[PDB]
Amino acid sequence: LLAEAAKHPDMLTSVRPNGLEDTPQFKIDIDQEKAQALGVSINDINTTLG
Amino acid sequence: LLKVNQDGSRVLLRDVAKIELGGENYDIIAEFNGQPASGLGIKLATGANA
Amino acid sequence: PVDVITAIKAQNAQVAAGQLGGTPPVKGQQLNASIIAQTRLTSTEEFGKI
Repeated sequence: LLAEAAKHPDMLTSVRPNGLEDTPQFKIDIDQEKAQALGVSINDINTTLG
Repeated sequence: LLKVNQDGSRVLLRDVAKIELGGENYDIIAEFNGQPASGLGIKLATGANA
Repeated sequence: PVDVITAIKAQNAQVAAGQLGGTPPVKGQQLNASIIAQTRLTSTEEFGKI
């Protein structure tokens, strides 16, 4: 929509979003099996992290 | 994952229970002309707004 | 006193225990009745023998 709306500058202008665009994020995959194997509590993990 | 056997085995949720996209409650079944259907019963706030 | 408290919260409670063949049922069920488990206590004597 934002691309097609910039091709009609004769009856429409300044077509833009108001929010924000996608940003990089950091995913931490908590392997559950290894967490149980090593004998750590998942609650401990999430609590420490947060 | 539910538990890990010292054998080295693995006990998944699918191995003890059916996983199924169901409903919250199964008490309510609606039929239009016999044919299975759903619907919306609309009440009226005390203070119509006719 | 903690042991007493917990013993009260354990032996004097009202638990939800579903129904005998509630919804959903297998096809052809002819019996549907609610199930009673632990109910509240009602007298001095009842708390007496906790």
